[PDB]
Amino acid sequence: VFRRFVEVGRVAYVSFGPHAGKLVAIVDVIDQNRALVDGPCTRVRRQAMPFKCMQLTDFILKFPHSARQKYVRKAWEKADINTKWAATRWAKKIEARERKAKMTDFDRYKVMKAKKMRNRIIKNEVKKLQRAALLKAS
Amino acid sequence: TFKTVFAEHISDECKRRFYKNWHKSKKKAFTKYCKKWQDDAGKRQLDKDFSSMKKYCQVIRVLAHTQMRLLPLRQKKAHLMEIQVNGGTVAEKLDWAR
Amino acid sequence: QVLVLDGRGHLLGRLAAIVAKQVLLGRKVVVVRCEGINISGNFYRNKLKYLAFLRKRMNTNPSRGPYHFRAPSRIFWRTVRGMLPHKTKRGQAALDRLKVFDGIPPPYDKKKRMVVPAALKVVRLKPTRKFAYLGRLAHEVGWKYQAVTATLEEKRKEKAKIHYRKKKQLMRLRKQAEKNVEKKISKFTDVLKTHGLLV
Amino acid sequence: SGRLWCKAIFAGYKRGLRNQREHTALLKIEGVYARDETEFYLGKRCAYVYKAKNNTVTPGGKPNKTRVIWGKVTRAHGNSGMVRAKFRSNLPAKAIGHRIRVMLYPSRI
Amino acid sequence: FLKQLSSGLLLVTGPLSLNRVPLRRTHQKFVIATSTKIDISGVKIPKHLTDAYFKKKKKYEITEQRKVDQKAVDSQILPKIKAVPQLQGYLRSVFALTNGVYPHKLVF
RNA sequence: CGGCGGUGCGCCGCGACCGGCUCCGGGACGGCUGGGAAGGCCCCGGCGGGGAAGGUGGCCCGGGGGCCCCGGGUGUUACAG
RNA sequence: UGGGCCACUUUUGGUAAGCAGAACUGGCGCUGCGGGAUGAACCGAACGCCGGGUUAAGGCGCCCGAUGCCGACGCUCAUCA
RNA sequence: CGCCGGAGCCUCGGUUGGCCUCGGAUAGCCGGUCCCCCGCCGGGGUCCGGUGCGGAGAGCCCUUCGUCCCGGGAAACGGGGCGGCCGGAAAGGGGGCCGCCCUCUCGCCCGUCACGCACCGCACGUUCGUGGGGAACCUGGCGCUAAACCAUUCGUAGACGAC
Ligand SMILES: [Mg+2]
Ligand SMILES: [Mg+2]
Ligand SMILES: [Mg+2]
Ligand SMILES: [Mg+2]
Ligand SMILES: [Mg+2]
Ligand SMILES: [Mg+2]
Ligand SMILES: [Mg+2]
Ligand SMILES: [Mg+2]
Ligand SMILES: [Mg+2]
Ligand SMILES: [Mg+2]
Repeated sequence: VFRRFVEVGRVAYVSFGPHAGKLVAIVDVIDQNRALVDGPCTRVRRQAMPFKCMQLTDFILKFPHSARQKYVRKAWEKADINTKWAATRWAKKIEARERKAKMTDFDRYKVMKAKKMRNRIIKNEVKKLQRAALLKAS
Repeated sequence: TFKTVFAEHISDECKRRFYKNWHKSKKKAFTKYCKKWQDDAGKRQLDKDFSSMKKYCQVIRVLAHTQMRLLPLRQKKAHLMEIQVNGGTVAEKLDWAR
Repeated sequence: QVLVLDGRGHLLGRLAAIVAKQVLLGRKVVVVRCEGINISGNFYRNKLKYLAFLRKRMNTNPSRGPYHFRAPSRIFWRTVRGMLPHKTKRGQAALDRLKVFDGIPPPYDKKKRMVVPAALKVVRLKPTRKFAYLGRLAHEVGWKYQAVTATLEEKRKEKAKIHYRKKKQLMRLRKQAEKNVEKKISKFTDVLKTHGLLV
Repeated sequence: SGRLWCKAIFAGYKRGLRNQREHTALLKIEGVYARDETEFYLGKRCAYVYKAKNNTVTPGGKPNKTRVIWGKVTRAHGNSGMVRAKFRSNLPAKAIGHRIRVMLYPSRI
Repeated sequence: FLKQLSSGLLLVTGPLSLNRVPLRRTHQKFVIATSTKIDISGVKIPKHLTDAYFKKKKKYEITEQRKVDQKAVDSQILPKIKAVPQLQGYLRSVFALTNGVYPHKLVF
């Protein structure tokens, strides 16, 4: 059973291609494997874009199937898609990946030193929990 | 083959099988193996071996040799073969064999 | 360093090509569960292909002609051999560093197995197309250890299920421990969340 | 107190299907699988390290069994991440599929 | 890094109390420049130290002139890097390559 | 353990700048066309007059419910275009 | 030297032939080289001994250099593809 | 001659951190809860969470300059070195646990104090590794003193070997 559908108004995430990592909205369906998309508030012109480079999200904003740039923009700003996407765990994971890639040598040394102690402490408390469970089960 | 267990006493008839020249030998086959039966730790290990065979093996074959002292033939070296044991569970097959 | 690949769900030729290339490059590769390898096309087609291969035989002296191995592991090995330049020292060394098994022997039952998504049936074949199972094909051609391997594999599966349940309990306990000591370890959780190692 | 050299495999010689040019070598560096990703390694010098029977002198040490043929990464090859290397002596054919050390110090970062 | 000499060789100091690297010359090519800076502009390097100073003369003994020059420079530089947390430990550690760590993917 | 002029190093190496030949990369400037086509913003840019459906509300019927959603009917911007 | 043979188009005898006979041009013979797995005449291109670059015809799952492109659009299931 | 127990020599090369495991579906999966139902904790029912997999291999673990002073943080049940308990047969596991005789408040993270051939810009540096194989030097302990072939005989065998 399916939960995401390709209908007029659903916003989508561009996985690869020129406008990768930007959100577009389905404006009209051209054919089996081509869609008309438009990002008014996110630096994407109106263009045909294949379905293979997109991937749907759980957001739908309403406009007519042939509406204009102004109307798509006002629907976007009314829906607050930028803030909602920023809140989304999907975008949180994306930006965490970006930050980890951007991490430098000094940051790598800091992270190594910190996680050394974090793992040490958590392992000690795990041993404590194991001993508690064993004694209450014996 | 998973494991092989022999009897404590084996007659010279079957001992002849293990030598190509019985006249020149010292007849030392199984002379150090036979002690596994008369010692406490040895027979404990033997019972452990029997338990392992009981819990692991699938087919049990028994080793038996003919008695060639009851025959008019010239040769005195016994013929030793493996005879399979067919029956119920492996545990009772091994118990019957032992 | 040894590349261990789970053969269940993989396509024969595509997995074999990648294995041959890696082995030529110099890795030691072990392919495991060769009875689970699939082949595109329906079973009747595949078994007539193998029966024609079986019919190929040296008229003058069959004991010197082609050897038609029936084990699925040997079938996979022969495919890789055909993709390798096996008449040279380089090809023979490659074949030597390749190792192929049926089922999962217990040097490798306790090791994580890799997969090759470029050679998976679910990725390469259309869902409406047919396929065949190499274990069934080998059994119908003359392989004689289909049931033995199945019983040993279900034993392995039960032991692995017990281990996985234990591991699940253990790491749930670890998560509870981190929730317990979060007050103490916040000073490092924050510096990991500011560099993307967390969440 | 660790590794300061990247891992590469001497795949083979510059060749067609039926002709071999021994003066150029093909290398697989691990982790690089794209022509646009090979740019970091152009100009880096590479070395092949092997052992022999009797000793040879070493810079800053007592003689040992190790010997080295030096090279240099010239330019990329294909689309999958190959590079071309030119060694001051042609690599022996027994080194096919063995480790070639790729250094970092001819750096331009 | 402190300065570039008249022969194009970098003048590296290193803290002796940190990693036992003395006032030394290095070549610009055989180094990696990490993205970590120190506000060193408020530090004065003695003029007399140059390529003629650092060039090999001819068993090697460390001169008192070298020791006092190093003491002055190192005493000037240490407090400025003590102001950056964990920087002394980072300088004291040693860089190395481990499994799966790819130089062309990591931002230095 | 001299300065210069010329010749070279016992072997193994390194660097720098110059010139020649190549393969790439990063910037910025300008010309022409339908003296680009579309597009952006100015309340659909404003003022009037039309069109129809891949028909928005509205109204009618029905069902899935708890006022929303879905299918069909009519129609000409109304609470979309 | 005065035995020739092969190929695009034209062409005579023959049912036809890797047959037998002509015209034009180019080849092999006298000729290596890259591709057509392999081949006298097919495609590309003709050769002193080498280094760098780039191509032709043909290719880029593995043998085997190169698509390890997040290639585009369709058609096709073959128990003789 | 065989096992446990010291420097070395010759020769053969490679290599330069480990991942210790569910089964699987793909028009569907993963993790908990148990108010519930059967069965020797398991399967299911319910509900709540994630799913471009974050309980993510785009991952995790270890992360090595060293030593010397004092302080904080972490530990206190911890760190290391004896007897028992379990861990395995497809090609058998050097793992955990219990008591232990002793020892340290040293290991890890933040700071303070200086020190080490600072060998004078330069290459194969850094391991797996008491590596595999072959000769002898050697201090001891626990142990053991065979078989095959020929020659002869047999004829259930036989060209000769072989049997
Ligand atoms: Mg070495
Ligand atoms: Mg003539
Ligand atoms: Mg003719
Ligand atoms: Mg002639
Ligand atoms: Mg001519
Ligand atoms: Mg020619
Ligand atoms: Mg052909
Ligand atoms: Mg032509
Ligand atoms: Mg050339
Ligand atoms: Mg080809």
